[PDB]
Amino acid sequence: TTKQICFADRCFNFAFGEHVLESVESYIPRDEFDQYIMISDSGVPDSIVHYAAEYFGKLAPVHILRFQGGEEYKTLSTVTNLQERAIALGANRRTAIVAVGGGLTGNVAGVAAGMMFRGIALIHVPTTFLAASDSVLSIKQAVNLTSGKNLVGFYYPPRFVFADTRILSESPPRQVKAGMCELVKNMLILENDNKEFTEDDLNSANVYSPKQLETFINFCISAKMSVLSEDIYEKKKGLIFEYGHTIGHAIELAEQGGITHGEAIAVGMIYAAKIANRMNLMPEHDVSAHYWLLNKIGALQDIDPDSIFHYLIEDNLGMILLSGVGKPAMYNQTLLTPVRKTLIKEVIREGL
Amino acid sequence: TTKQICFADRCFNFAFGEHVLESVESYIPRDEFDQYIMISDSGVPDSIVHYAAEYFGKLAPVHILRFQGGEEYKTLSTVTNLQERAIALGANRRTAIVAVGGGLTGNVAGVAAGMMFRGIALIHVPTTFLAASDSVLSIKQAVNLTSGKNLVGFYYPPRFVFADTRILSESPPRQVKAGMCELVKNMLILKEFTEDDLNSANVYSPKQLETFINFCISAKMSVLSEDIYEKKKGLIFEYGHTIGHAIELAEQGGITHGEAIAVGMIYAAKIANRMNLMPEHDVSAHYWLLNKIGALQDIPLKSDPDSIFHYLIHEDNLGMILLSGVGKPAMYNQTLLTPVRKTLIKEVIREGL
Ligand SMILES: O=S([O-])[O-]
Ligand SMILES: O=S([O-])[O-]
Ligand SMILES: [Co+2]
Ligand SMILES: [Co+2]
Ligand SMILES: [Co+2]
Ligand SMILES: [Co+2]
Repeated sequence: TTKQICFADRCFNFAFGEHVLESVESYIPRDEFDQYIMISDSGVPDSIVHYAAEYFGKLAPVHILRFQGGEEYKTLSTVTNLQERAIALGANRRTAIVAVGGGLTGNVAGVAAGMMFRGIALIHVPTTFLAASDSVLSIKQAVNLTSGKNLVGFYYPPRFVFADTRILSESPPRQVKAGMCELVKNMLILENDNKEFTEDDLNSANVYSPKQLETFINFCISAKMSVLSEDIYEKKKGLIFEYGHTIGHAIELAEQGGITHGEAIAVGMIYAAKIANRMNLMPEHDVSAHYWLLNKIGALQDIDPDSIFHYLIEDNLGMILLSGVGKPAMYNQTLLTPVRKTLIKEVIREGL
Repeated sequence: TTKQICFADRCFNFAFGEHVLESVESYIPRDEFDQYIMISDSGVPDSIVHYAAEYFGKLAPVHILRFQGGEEYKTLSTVTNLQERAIALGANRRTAIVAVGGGLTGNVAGVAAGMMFRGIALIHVPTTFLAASDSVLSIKQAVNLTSGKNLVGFYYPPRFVFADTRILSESPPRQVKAGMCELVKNMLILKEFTEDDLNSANVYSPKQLETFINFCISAKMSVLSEDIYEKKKGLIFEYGHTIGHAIELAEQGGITHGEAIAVGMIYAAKIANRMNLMPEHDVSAHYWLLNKIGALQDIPLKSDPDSIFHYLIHEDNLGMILLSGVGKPAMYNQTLLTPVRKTLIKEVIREGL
């Protein structure tokens, strides 16, 4: 399948299906770029990197640049190093950066492509379900600073995106689950009575066929772009995709790598549902709907309050809340509702 | 004086006059920012930095951050270090970055502000005539790689610009001249003053500089308001820069950017005339205007033509921005880039001036 993705006036074609790379020659004219710099962090399977290089090499010369994976290396220093090497290889304004890997690779290659000559073509080849169904449907780019995660970056759109569903269907279950957590998030914050799948199609083992993931990806494209096509910087209505992230982010940090971003956001939504309830916004029934749906994908399986609350850090803190399933709660014509710090800490204390 | 400058829908106020900072409060609202992080490379006079910190401090807490000046330090590494220090001082989205200095500081602070939290406020306080009348009238930001200058960067507009003309009128004549060369360029490619107000000593009153600044704003923005990336009609501001930049590099710092561009313009005019595109009377106009600001007087040209050729090309044609006459750009294939035989370029570089 191929969908046109537009962020304001900047669009790109997103192809996703089995062996999509075996057809890059049908989406990209051979005269478009004169070279491809393939960037992939070490945590990415070589077989995939070499597989992708073989097909892009049919359009023009390909040069593979690998770098040390890990959140500790996602820095401007790594970007600079990749840029220096890209230039030594003869990179120019006709060269295209091909990011093959997950979210970490996407961000590093994204910042690199956005700064070279003040901006060259970025091509995403997502190897994880989270990157293919969520991060690739966002033009935010960023790397870390010694003092914080993703504190430096900017907005930069890609020119092409290719997601191989065969590769995705063979990625580990837990990694697939992290993306499914964000999909359930889309189901909770948006109203949609016309999906190509039901909750009966969700499984806790998180093992799907190529076609089943294709359907999931198609659903996320429709969900996010129905909003982000206009709110390109995700500062208005786009803030809705931040559901579960306020406390989720803090929990993710507190666990120090023990849980995925998806699992953290899942617990974050539940805590957000309870909070909305304690504040007279959301009926208890909708709270249960959060547990029910998340258990269907086994989000709460592989899962200190003071620690969590510390990372989180006036008596109030803004949160994206819902009055009910598919119904975001507004405040001053904004999606940010001020919430009592003492209430947030109490809910975190009660737990799941 | 205050002028509203707009690159497409991104606008900012540019105030300039004597002690414009001493009245910053009437230019910026009290609750606009909760903190000001002053960035200034080491080559900038301490008196100016502390002077600017005193007045911005009347609006909110001010922290001064310095860094090693010099082209060697205009890198992403230097930017990263400034970003870490700003964070350690509690920088946030309500914080404003104040760049006090010339082009070097402008670019370093610019890249820093543009990336923090994916973009925070950038305020320029140009300390050189060249920065105040030309570089801050461009939203290009960039730093260098070990393999090339300005290879990494992006486009990022400021929120406010303040040019204290008292400070500018006390800056060194050779510094003033470099910006004056760009002002002459503007006069040739496209005012409240005449050629009579130009002097070769390059010493001017705050008032005269205010008039020059107004002219440059009006001239550049008449084109850049729409060509924000300077990739089309905006290429006209590269006049004299094709060979000029090669010469500047070849001289390794012996000559200022302005001086290099002045020589580059003389060469472009001769080339335009030799290609039957520009009358001799127009060529002479170039020497006349440039001699009034004493741009061709000194010029310690030491490098050899081969070195200049090398930095210039590292095919029998190179593209140049040429004129058919004073104020009349030469168009080619609906572009401002006219193909020029290497033959003519090497000849003019070899003969000098
Ligand atoms: O975590 S969101 O619900 O503010
Ligand atoms: O240097 S400009 O005249 O091409
Ligand atoms: Co997320
Ligand atoms: Co400077
Ligand atoms: Co210049
Ligand atoms: Co230009």
